[PDB]
Amino acid sequence: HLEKSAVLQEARVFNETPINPRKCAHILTKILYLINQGEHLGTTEATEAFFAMTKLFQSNDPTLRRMCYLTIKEMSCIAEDVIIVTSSLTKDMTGKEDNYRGPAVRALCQITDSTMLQAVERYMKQAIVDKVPSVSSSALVSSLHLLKCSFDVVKRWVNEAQEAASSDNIMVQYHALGLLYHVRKNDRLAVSKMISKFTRHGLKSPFAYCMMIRVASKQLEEEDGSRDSPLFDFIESCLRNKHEMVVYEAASAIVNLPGCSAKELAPAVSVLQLFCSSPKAALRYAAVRTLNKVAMKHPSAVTACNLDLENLVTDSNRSIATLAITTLLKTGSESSIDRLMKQISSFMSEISDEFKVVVVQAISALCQKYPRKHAVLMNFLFTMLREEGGFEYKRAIVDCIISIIEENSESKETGLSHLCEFIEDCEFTVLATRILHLLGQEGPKTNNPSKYIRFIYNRVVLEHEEVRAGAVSALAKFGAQNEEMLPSILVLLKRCVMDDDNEVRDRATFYLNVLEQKQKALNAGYILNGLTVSIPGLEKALQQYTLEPS
Amino acid sequence: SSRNVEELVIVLKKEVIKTNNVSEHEDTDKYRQLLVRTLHSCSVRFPDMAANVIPVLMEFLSDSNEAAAADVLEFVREAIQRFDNLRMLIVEKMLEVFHAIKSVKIYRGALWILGEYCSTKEDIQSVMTEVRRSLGEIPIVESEIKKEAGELKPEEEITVGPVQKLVTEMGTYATQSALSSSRPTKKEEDRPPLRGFLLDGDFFVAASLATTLTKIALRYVALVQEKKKQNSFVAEAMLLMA
Amino acid sequence: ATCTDAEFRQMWAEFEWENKVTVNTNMTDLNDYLQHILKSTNMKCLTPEKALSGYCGFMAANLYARSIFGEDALANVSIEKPVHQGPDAAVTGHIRIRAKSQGMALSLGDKINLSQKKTSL
Amino acid sequence: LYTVKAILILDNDGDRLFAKYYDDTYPSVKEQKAFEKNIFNKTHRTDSEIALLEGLTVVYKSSIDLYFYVIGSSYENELMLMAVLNCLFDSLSQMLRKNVEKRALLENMEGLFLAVDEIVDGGVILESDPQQVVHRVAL
Repeated sequence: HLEKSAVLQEARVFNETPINPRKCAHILTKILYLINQGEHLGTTEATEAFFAMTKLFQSNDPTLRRMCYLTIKEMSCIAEDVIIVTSSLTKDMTGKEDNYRGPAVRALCQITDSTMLQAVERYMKQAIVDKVPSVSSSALVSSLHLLKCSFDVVKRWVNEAQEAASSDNIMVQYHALGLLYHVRKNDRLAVSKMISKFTRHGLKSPFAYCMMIRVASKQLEEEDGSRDSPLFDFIESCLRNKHEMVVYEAASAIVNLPGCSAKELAPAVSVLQLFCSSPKAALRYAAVRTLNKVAMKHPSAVTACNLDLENLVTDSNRSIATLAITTLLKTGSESSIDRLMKQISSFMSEISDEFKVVVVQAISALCQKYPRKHAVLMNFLFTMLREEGGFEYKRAIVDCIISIIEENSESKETGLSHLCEFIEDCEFTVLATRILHLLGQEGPKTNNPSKYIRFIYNRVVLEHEEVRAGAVSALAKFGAQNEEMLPSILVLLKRCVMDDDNEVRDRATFYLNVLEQKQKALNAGYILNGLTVSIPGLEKALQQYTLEPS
Repeated sequence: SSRNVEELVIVLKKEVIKTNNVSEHEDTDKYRQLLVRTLHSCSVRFPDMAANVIPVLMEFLSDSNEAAAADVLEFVREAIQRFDNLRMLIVEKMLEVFHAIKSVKIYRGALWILGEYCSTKEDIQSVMTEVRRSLGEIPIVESEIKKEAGELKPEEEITVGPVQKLVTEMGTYATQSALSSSRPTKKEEDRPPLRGFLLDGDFFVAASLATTLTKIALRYVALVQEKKKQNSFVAEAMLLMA
Repeated sequence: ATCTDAEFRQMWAEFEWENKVTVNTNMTDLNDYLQHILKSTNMKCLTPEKALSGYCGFMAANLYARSIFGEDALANVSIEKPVHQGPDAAVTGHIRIRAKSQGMALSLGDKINLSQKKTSL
Repeated sequence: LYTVKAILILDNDGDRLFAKYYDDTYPSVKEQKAFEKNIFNKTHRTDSEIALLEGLTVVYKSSIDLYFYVIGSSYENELMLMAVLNCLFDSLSQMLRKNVEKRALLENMEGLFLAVDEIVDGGVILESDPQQVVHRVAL
């Protein structure tokens, strides 16, 4: 839209005599536009524009005042001698009307630093108590920013902050309780007093409930001195107000870590609280869930199941379907795994691209996470190899192989061997590296290595350096571990492929010379099974968890 | 030509990447690399070409993009395996572009030249060390540095790390740990089979032509002759695709 | 129709041949039952994809045909004839098969077992 | 104190007609635009009050040539976020004196900038009452 240089420059006239509220306000709008449209200010011109604007604060017009608040915050850090604007902001801030009140405190407090903290306090105390949400909330968020510059000034405001807390007005309360918790904190106990005061109350403020739930979620029994229960009579453990997010947050914490135990009018150990909200619209997403629950996610899992499972199967909408998979995943557990695996199998049919990779990873990942046998995990890992053939990667060769050598290795190599029949060079560097690494390392007597060798031999020709280099070194280790093997090593290595390419040659010259020429003290030593280059954890399963409902 | 070799070297000199003309250089790494290998295969074929190839290869390097050096270093290092202590001269040129780095290839190749060539030079702690504490992509770097870094003459270098510091380094880079060249970039090796261990065992006689890395480095795996694709690539890289 | 190693290789790459079966009576080499049967499902055993030695030496045939079915047909017959202390399944061969949508792949897979008819009226 | 991660009002490509970042996670244009393109690609051509992108619940709506965004946490739900998104749509409409399209926003770039800052303040929900925002802002 605009050019940052021209607009930053023409702003310098304010610094002199011209104040023209219309022109300057426009020029300011343009600054906000340069940022908004996406541009970056030049520092000299910015510094100049900032000193100029402060003159403009003399003229009190509500649109010009507004421009001035956003522009000084954005230009504050890329400007010098900004301190002059504090006075002008205080002058504005005391002026009655929400346009000035709220927006000024926020602009002022952002620029304000511990020296300046003292100045804003009278005006701040007046602005915080307001049940007019703009002035009070802006002043409450403003105080949060100020805790950094100077803690002590902000702390004095705890009384005004508390005063706002008593509102049932959603903003004034959300901001008031949230801010207070941050402010008054010198020990757990004083914050806990602040929370108990509001705690017995059936708010109509969902945001306050939410911010507070978080403070509350841990068992607090020192709220306002002491009390005999972790009790929260505001939805956290109670269900005084129904509204699917608040209900979900509260229900997952309380069930197996009581914020209070179950009440007839407020389940808080029982699985119920989520579930009564569970059949719903788009809204259902919070409601349908789970997490924790008594004693497991599984009795819980059954309720909600109709909802999560029908959307997940039906909707090939990304937005719905994602909520449906996350919701299935949540109602899941060790038990649930039979059900979870069929659904996840089914899911890729709706969204099949990355989502395909993810379901074939998920079915394996779930089998590793939630035990349906380690073998089945390998069998799923074969299905992943089959379906994608390339969205397995390098980290997969290391993870599959390490995981495999817990039990599967003879089978895995063999499966891999079959899998290698796929596609000669589009199968990728990685599969060839897996059959190669596994055939090298196991040294098949489970199947004849000759199929494996014949399969790998073709793949190497037309695939990347790293695998061809891999293939010579593996062969060498394969030699040292099994005597039998040496004749195949020689036909393979003399070839222009497994040696005498580039990287492949260098490694080969070394690996070959050590096997061929040298004692093989070194070769022998080197093979301890013929293992991978690193043994990490089991990476796939967490990756897969986030990746599927994206 | 002589066979094909003579006129292929001339022809390759024109095609392969330089600082001379930027109508014959390109920042796509495989094509550049292939072109280095085609020029270089002529030497492997016929001797006369070795003498022509090495100075042209140094011009290839002079481009001084991370990648441009990289491709250059990768073939020339193969040529040295063929051409034992004949390309001593190149090492000093080859180090130069090793410092600005964003790729694997440059590290691999450079570490191999500088490594094999150590008797000739004495720079090596200084050159290697900027890279060893620099980043880019380093998987395959490990493999190539592992067999490579110590080599040739036991104590014939020194800048603040003699050839022995290099063997120390060479071992750390392979899979060990050691303060030397301000630590290596990575240690964890390339593709699963390769590992550190063979070379770690090795360097019986510390980076010296005997029966160590140096031996391997100054020798070429199997037969290497002609354009039968044994350290060769079979004519000029562009004609071959067809 | 027939292929050379380059055409076979190109087609391998071109479309998948992961599909395999193991066919009994592939105990024998490429030349004997397997060629004759493969011939009748208008196929032919051409070039190799093998890598033989003292540990390796499955017989490998690269097959081709160009079926009047809108597909080609290709396969590799690997004959698992022991050249190791641990064979796959001993004598027998696993035929890795394809066709262009693998609708003739299957024909290759079973028509390399057995095949004979006679009457004597 | 935090609900809203960011607010974006995007054309039907995901490019920045507007975004104002109530996160500190996008200040540079390249990344602010990337974010915008990212959220628009998931959420768009499937209108609901839910989307899950980047592990965060994204609440969105649409108009003729814009998709309107609130991104917030996913420990919540659509409805909490939706109240911000409804304010965002509504307040801009009443403010500009015309419904949110690319044309209304461009028509009054100033009304749009000011109105959004009143709705979200550094990721806390400052205001959510459309009426309040509009009176609060002066064109």
